[PDB]
Amino acid sequence: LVSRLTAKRLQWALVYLPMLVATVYFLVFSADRYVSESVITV
Amino acid sequence: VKRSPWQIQQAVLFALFLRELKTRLGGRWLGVFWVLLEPVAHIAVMTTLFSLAHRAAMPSIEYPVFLITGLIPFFMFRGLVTRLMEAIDSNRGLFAYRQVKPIDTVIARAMLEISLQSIVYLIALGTLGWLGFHFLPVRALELAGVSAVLIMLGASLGLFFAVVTNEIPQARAIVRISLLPLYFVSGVIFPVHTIPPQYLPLLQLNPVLHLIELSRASFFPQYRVLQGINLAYPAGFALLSLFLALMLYRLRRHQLASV
Amino acid sequence: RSPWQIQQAVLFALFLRELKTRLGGRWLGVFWVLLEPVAHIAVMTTLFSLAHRAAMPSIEYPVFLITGLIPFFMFRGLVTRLMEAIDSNRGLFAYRQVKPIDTVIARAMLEISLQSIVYLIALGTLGWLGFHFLPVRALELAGVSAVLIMLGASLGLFFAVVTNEIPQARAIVRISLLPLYFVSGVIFPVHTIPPQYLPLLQLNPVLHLIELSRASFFPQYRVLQGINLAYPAGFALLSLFLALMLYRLRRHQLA
Amino acid sequence: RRWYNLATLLVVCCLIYGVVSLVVATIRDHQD
Amino acid sequence: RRWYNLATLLVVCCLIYGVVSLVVATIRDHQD
Amino acid sequence: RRWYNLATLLVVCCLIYGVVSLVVATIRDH
Amino acid sequence: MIELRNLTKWYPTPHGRRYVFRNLNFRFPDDVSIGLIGRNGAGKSTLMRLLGGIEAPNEGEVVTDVSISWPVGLSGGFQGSLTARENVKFVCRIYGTSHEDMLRKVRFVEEFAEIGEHFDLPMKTYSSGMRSRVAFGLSMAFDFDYYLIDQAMAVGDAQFRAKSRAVFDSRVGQANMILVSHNMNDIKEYCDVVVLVDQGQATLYEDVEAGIAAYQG
Amino acid sequence: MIELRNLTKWYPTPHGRRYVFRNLNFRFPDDVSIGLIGRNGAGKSTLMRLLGGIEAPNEGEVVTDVSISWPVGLSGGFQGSLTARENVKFVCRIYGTSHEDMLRKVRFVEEFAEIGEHFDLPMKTYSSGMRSRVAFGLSMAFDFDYYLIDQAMAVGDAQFRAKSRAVFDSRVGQANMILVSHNMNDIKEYCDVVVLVDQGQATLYEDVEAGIAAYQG
Ligand SMILES: Nc1ncnc2c1ncn2[C@@H]1O[C@H](COP(=O)(O)OP(=O)(O)OP(=O)(O)O)[C@@H](O)[C@H]1O
Ligand SMILES: Nc1ncnc2c1ncn2[C@@H]1O[C@H](COP(=O)(O)OP(=O)(O)OP(=O)(O)O)[C@@H](O)[C@H]1O
Ligand SMILES: [Mg+2]
Ligand SMILES: [Mg+2]
Repeated sequence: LVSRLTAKRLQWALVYLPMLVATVYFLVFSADRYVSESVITV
Repeated sequence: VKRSPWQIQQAVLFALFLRELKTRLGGRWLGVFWVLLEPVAHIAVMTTLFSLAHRAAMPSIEYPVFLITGLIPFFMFRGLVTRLMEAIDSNRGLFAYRQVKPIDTVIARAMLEISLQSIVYLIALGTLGWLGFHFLPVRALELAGVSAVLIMLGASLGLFFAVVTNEIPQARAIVRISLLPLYFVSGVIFPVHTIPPQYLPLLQLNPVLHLIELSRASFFPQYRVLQGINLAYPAGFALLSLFLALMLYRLRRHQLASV
Repeated sequence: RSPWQIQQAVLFALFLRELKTRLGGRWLGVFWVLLEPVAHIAVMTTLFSLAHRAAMPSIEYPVFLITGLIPFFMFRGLVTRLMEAIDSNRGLFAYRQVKPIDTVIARAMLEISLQSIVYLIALGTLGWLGFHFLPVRALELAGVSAVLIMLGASLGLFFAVVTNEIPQARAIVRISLLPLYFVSGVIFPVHTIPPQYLPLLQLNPVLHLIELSRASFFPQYRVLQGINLAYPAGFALLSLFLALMLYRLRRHQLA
Repeated sequence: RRWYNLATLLVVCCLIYGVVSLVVATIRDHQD
Repeated sequence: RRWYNLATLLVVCCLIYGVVSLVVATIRDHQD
Repeated sequence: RRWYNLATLLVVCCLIYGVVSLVVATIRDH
Repeated sequence: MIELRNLTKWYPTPHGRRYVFRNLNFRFPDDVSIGLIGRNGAGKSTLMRLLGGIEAPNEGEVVTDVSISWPVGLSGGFQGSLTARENVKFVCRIYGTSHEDMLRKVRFVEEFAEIGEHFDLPMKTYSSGMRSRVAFGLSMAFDFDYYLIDQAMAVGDAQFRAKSRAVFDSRVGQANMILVSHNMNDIKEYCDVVVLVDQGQATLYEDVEAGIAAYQG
Repeated sequence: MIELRNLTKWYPTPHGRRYVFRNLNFRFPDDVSIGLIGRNGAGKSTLMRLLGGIEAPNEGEVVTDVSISWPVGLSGGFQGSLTARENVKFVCRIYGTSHEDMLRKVRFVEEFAEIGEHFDLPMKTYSSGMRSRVAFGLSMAFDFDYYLIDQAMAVGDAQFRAKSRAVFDSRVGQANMILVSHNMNDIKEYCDVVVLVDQGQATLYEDVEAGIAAYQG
């Protein structure tokens, strides 16, 4: 409950786990997208 | 039995809410009508002196709806700042019962006034709908998110000002009048599409302008948004301000209970 | 002793007490009030300098702004400081010789002296930079300034008396000082205002007083139609009479 | 943009955790 | 303008004398 | 312009030190 | 000598105007110290406010030809955020005292109020006892004939009470004493007669004990 | 059971920090009513504030395994622009009480203070001694074990003293008193032990007379 969220649970559920999953996705899974640019007018 | 601190906090918050309810909208309910007819008093003169100007600036958007979509959020922000500031000094004598912490006064003030402003927003939307104007937002979820971000930003700024200025009584006026220029630089009165471009970047430093533009963009269809206006900047501003205000209250927590 | 001597001594003591709080413990306020007008002028040199030159090229912003800023600042200071009186000396009303009118009078002398010093310093430093600083018609400028002084002191006394029952209505009055700075023509010349908007603004006596002061200061400064001294003079006289009579009415409620 | 996104997310997570911790500490202190 | 300038100088001198008298009184009272 | 960048670096370092000192005092007083 | 002339006092309330005094005629005896006693919420502070010129009666007057001190009490008469020294200086300047006499009065107040560094601090950061000491010294530093002590001595130590008794005995030949208090020993040891106010009327007891018994019962 | 463990309390003066209380390891007695005698400029009021949990010690801890009432004091403790009725509702709402006992507490507070229509008037209209009756009634309405009394009953009539004594006797055998006042007969009739503060140090006398004599000289 309210008087159960120790510093270990707060750090793990708000800092550690999201960073771990996001960095795993970014470094391992995410595919890179090249961008080609042009500048025109009529 | 032990009365766990959440119960004590909620009881103190309810008691403070009931206490400042009398002081906010008058002792005889003479202030509720004032805050009811204040927005219509604003829009009457605003359209009276700017109807043709807004018609030439942009069609397809009625001026009363454009003014309503920017007034009440700004009323929320301004009143949040003011009441959050005055809450700590309003109940100096009440800090004598071991449970009325200074943060509880500002929390109760915010929880009362956001409810009051939501009520008057609902009444204003109903009135606009009764006159045949457009009143239903196209994307209400994003509008609610922007409104929540603005509300929490205003509460954060009010708490920071309350914890800082408390030692300097004459500083309140310095930020009591500073809200009035924000009423003319946030784009609430007039659309920002007519502003000169060279003043655009410096004017974009105001997060309230970004929040107002984002809220308006979620209310009407095909509403264009200025380049460089985003939600990430107000979100970061508000989050950093809330963190800093909470830390500053934590540092000077005992000083505020000097009575 | 004679009542006049008692009043003079009370006013002197109140002035001595008020100077320390108005200025500061280390007199840091002189580092602010002297910096008070400059901070306003500089930004307007970066905003409408070219716009003003297009509007009127005969005069210059560094002098046009000063000729209307410090008088307005002094009127605003009179109104604000006289409105905050009585309460700030509420504990001092315990000696039978300190009356509520004496506090506002002493604050009036303090504000007038401070703003006159600021005016003298500003004119000196404007003449130091080579700008036009000597007034053309000094006597007319002094008369218009005295009329503005009387109007400001009257409004301050009236608001101090009338806000005793309702303190909150005091605060909005301070807020109400902000729009006047934008509508009195201090920042920008009022000749650029569209004609259908001027008659509503003619009801503001501060605009008339500022226009007349600028006319008396600069050589060949034109005055718009409907601008006169009789209307501000009558407004100031009527307001002063009403404020004094209302203070006479509530003479004992404040104490 | 991997590393900039990771750094921004790290700052945001740290700020959120600090805010939550301060809020719960403020709540907890109410005793008799 | 002889009389005009004389009147202007009169007003300026009276104002300056009043302000300097106030300053002198404050200094003398503060200096003990 | 090395001497111009020196002042900016000094300002940045001073601000970082102030923020770090404030947060470490916050942690210490916890 | 101080005489009342059918004076009535009232305050603005939503339910009406409560009459603290209604057509009061009284004559304070001369050459004696007057004990002004009464039940809670019954005069004794509006009376001393009118005696000291704090406020004027709505319909009536107080006639005197004797200098009366300001009503020193448990609160008021001083400005917060102001050093006690400069408060005494302001009070001395109000009466138009010379610089040397003003310095002498400041020194007398400082030596009477046995306060150290706190004498050079704002009056808001004062305990009740030291504020009472400063107020009593300031009141005793002026040459009056009647002193209006509004139970400001209830928060004083034995040292303060002894010093007050000594400083009053130093000038007991000419000055007098109008004191309101709910403690009884000080009233017996200072006052010579008793003035009891009950509802809107004052009554004089030439015997102290008779008035004390009437007020107690 | 109330104990003190290395308290240190100071204030942010312009001239350094004025340490009102240095390191204190005092242990209070048990099952007795304590009289805090002290003197002017001592830390009696600060001690009663700390004991009531009003402000935290700067560098100490006040361990208390018992319920201690808030300091009644002589100034403050009440909300401005409010009647005593709504103040009592606020106080009983802080403690989380049911409506029936809330109304019973309001009735008890109203009947303890011999106040008429003024009970439904703002605290400014109250006399300086009527708010003391209101505060004493509110403090005695609730159930505690150590009532902190700070010179509150110094501005009450003999009827007020009789009422306070009668109600405390009605609460005898279940609660205790910590009373600080400069009226020595009150301490003699109300307290069983004496705690004297001196230069920031608290010393205990098991006899009233010894501590009182140390107080006089
Ligand atoms: N708010 C404050 N800020 C700073 N210093 C204070 C403050 N209040 C009190 N003090 C200082 O601490 C001291 C503590 O005095 P306190 O108010 O406890 O009264 P006391 O000496 O115990 O009793 P009495 O009412 O008999 O004078 C004061 O004398 C003053 O020097
Ligand atoms: N400002 C005021 N507004 C309204 N009523 C007031 C005001 N001041 C005093 N009263 C009322 O006037 C009456 C006279 O009481 P007063 O204020 O003179 O105190 P008192 O009798 O000296 O008090 P105590 O003996 O308890 O110290 C009381 O009923 C009081 O409530
Ligand atoms: Mg009284
Ligand atoms: Mg005390």
